[PDB]
Amino acid sequence: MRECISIHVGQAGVQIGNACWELYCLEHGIQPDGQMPSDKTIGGGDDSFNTFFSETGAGKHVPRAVFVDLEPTVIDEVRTGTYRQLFHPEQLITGKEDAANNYARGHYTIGKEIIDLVLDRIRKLADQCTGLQGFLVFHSFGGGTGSGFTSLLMERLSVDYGKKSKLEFSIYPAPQVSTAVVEPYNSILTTHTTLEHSDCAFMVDNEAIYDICRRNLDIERPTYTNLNRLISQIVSSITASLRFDGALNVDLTEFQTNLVPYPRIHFPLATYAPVISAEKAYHEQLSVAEITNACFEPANQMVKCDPRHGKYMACCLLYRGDVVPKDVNAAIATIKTKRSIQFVDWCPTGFKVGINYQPPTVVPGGDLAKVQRAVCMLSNTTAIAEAWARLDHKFDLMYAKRAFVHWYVGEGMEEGEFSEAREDMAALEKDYEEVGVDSV
Amino acid sequence: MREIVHIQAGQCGNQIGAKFWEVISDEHGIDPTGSYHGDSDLQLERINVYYNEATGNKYVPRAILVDLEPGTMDSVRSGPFGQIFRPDNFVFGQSGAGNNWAKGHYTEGAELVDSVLDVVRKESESCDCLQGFQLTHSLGGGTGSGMGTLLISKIREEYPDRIMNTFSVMPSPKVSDTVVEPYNATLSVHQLVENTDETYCIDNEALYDICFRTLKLTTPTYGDLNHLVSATMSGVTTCLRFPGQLNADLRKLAVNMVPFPRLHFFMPGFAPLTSRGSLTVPELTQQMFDSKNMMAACDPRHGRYLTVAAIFRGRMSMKEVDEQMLNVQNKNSSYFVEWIPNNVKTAVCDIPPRGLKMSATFIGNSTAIQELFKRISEQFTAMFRRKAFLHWYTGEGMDEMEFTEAESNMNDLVSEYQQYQDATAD
Amino acid sequence: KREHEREVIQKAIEENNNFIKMAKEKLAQKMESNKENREAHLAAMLERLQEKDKHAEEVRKNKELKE
Ligand SMILES: C=C(CC(=O)OC)C(=O)N[C@@H](c1ccccc1)[C@@H](O)C(=O)O[C@H]1C[C@@]2(O)[C@@H](OC(=O)c3ccccc3)[C@@H]3[C@]4(OC(C)=O)CO[C@@H]4C[C@H](O)[C@@]3(C)C(=O)[C@H](O)C(=C1C)C2(C)C
Ligand SMILES: Nc1nc2c(ncn2[C@@H]2O[C@H](COP(=O)(O)OP(=O)(O)OP(=O)(O)O)[C@@H](O)[C@H]2O)c(=O)[nH]1
Ligand SMILES: Nc1nc2c(ncn2[C@@H]2O[C@H](COP(=O)(O)OP(=O)(O)O)[C@@H](O)[C@H]2O)c(=O)[nH]1
Ligand SMILES: [Mg+2]
Ligand SMILES: [Mg+2]
Repeated sequence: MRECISIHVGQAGVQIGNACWELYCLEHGIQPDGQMPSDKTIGGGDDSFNTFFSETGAGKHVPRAVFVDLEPTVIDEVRTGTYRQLFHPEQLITGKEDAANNYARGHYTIGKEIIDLVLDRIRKLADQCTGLQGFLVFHSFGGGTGSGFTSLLMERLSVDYGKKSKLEFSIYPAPQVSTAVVEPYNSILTTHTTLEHSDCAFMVDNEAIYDICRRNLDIERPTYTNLNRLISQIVSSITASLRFDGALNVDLTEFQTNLVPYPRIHFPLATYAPVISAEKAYHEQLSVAEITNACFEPANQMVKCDPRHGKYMACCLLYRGDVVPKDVNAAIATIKTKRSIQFVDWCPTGFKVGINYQPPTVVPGGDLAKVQRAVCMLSNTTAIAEAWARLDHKFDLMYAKRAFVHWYVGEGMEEGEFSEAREDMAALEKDYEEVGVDSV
Repeated sequence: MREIVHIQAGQCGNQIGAKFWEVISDEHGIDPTGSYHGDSDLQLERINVYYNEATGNKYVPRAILVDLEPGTMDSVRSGPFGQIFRPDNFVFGQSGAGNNWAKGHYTEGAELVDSVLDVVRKESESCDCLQGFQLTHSLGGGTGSGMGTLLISKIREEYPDRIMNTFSVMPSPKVSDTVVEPYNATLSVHQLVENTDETYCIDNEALYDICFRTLKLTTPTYGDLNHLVSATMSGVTTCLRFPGQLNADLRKLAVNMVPFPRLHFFMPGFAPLTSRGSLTVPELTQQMFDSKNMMAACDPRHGRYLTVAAIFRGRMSMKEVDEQMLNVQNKNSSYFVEWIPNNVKTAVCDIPPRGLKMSATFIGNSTAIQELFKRISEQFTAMFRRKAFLHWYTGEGMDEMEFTEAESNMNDLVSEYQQYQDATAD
Repeated sequence: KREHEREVIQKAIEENNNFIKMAKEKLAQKMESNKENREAHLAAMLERLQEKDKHAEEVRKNKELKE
């Protein structure tokens, strides 16, 4: 009951899924073969970790996940990797030809040939759930599959599973690791098409993660592996309330109630601390106050923007590890006196707190130090529209010359879909301005 | 995997094609007998792109050899790696093309094209997921120019949703004496603008100047020119042949490099280039962007870059590569169009070429390529002005309207490059 | 109050069904419109190429006449 199905789309979605499921197994004591010697409920159960893992009679704990990509080489690494025995072959779906960084190919030309099979596999997972709560969809904005196929999948999921909640982890493009000039096109197209079908989306700015890895972990040139291990810690903090239970544990859907004031305004800003190397952590024990203070440093945000130049509509603190409410309250009191936190006049100014007691863990051979306590802040700030503005500006520069548009029209798309998508983004930016203006 | 079918047509096409297969066979550990004898699994990870695996663990190039005379292909078969090619993939006639585009495109070439199309189908039908074709040819002769573009059109009819890529050798009076080459080149470029997705412009004038001025070769030979071409072709195909994130297939390369369908003519470059009678990441970067290192006789500082792909090869600091690539962009921002943000993409491959520890390959879509087409147009009009040497072509059934139409199309292409060079954002 | 309670839940059901229905129809239109557009672009490409094939035959026919 309360099961969650994860869907990982394209290279970024799949590789981040690899990092997340590896971390989940370590957090829950699940071996690479799927066995879990602590779970005495063989073949089933209603434990908290059963929201993300089903169980076979042979004692294997199987991720409630589907991996999908339009070319096979990334998922082939899952099929032969360390955690190959975790998944059954039917959960790993590949085509032969990818979307070539072209939204039109992922949504139409190539995606249409595999969408029905993907839905059949998702249905197989859903049929095993006694009370399915919804979906978590991992994908890039910039790739042709991550953009085009995700939006097709989200559209089809709304038809097949009505209003059942769909949450996103979306990889926002960064020039330091980008592979396509047309990523602004793909980002605007998928954001427009998915907007009405997503209940909540956590954007992850690759440049913000890149900068955190360079600054806080002393990594000269972060790789996807560096980025994804940090991303999985943030994803784990967000999903920890679903996979663990406790008396201070606040469910994610309760945070979601505070985080989404209007359907379209559903993009929380995530901030995570502490991100520290083992050589630096060996001296310091970072307190509740220190990690809480770090949540209001813009350098620790998952999306580059300036919340000091926006207004807050919600502020959530998700703690994990050795944390008690007494220390949280004292830390929050200090923050309110010394920090720039302005709310809109129509919402309460308090902070919503959840504490999950199992301490965080790290994958062996990683760069993050294992700490006794961590925190993820989820805030709804109007400042996150700055990320849309940067994308919208790159879109406008290219589209004014119709640069690269022929690649999309050649696959059946019309120029009207570009302008329709761009106008929706303009209205979204104006929506963020409107929500932040004082009442009368 | 994602197979590429290779075709080489005419004298120049088969000679540069043979050198390309020699170079990449060494890189992938394939000997002249087709057996693998390398020491790295990275050599075999994407070997399917260019090689079929036959019986006995042998690797056979997915290559088709075409010519209207047997001479060049006989020397290929008797060449170094002549035994690696499939014997059934040699398709040749006897009449020749006489350096006549009309003969290659309309008469003798049309006589043979169906036999070439038969072997193309067999290679394509044995592909798990064919991505497209690469053609090597010259534009100044008859077979590679006329029949090569005929092959492009006929293949495109049967594979309309596959990528068509060419390595096209542009003529120059510094290498070739024949007077009709501006005609043959202009007729060929007219076909390439319409029916190819990406074309590497291999300019014989640039190859000559590099050999003469830079390499200090007093009398450059075709072997010297083709030595530059094989190094360039190995560089620009590295992303297709080895595991990588950037431009890993023909379609992703085209989506990154071609903002408008007709402007798909690339200026390639290579570094280092120095004479034999005598390296840091910053020096590699500055050289690869220098006009002297370009394989098209165009100065990029006379125009603006639409898109650029840069590939660094060897063991080096990626952080340094990243810094130097952003350095050259910010310092020369005038020469990159502002309305295509982040238009320069960089890849790094750990395995370097045979004789170098570090190298760099440049692929530029610059509006300065119009200098190449202006040079050809100037030579074309100097002859067409006086209807000179036209009887070779009208005798094969062509009308003067086809020359006028081809000339106007290339002048239109030049105007298009100038339009986007002058375009602004604000 | 009982009739208001049944009207509320009927409204919730009708809104959910109408969201599903309109998402289903819009996607069907988009996929059909995209299918028609891409096939029309391929057809224009092949017709241009076939115009080149006939031109190759008029050239060969014109050479034969001048003999
Ligand atoms: C396959 C062949 C040769 C052949 O048989 O083709 C079928 C080949 O050359 N491959 C190379 C390669 C490069 C990129 C991708 C894949 C392979 C490489 O691995 C190698 O061996 O370079 C060769 C090439 C050289 O001749 C030479 O160039 C020439 O004189 C020359 C003459 C006419 C045309 C072109 C060059 C070469 C140059 O050229 C290069 C390429 O570096 C020129 O400026 C470059 C700087 C080099 O320092 C300098 C000066 C050398 O001095 C060096 O001692 C040397 C190497 C390292 C040679 C003297 C043997
Ligand atoms: N953080 C992170 N970003 C990634 C990763 N892989 C790709 N990206 C980003 O994703 C974008 C490119 O999209 P991809 O996911 O690689 O493309 P795709 O979804 O497979 O779609 P196609 O290959 O075009 O069919 C770029 O912005 C990359 O920086 C990853 O493993 N981690
Ligand atoms: N770079 C290079 N150019 C060549 C080579 N052979 C011929 N050419 C050029 O090709 C043009 C002549 O075309 P050619 O290949 O002989 O015509 P074809 O055999 O009938 O297709 C001339 O401009 C030559 O300079 C070669 O091996 N290398
Ligand atoms: Mg991909
Ligand atoms: Mg010749």
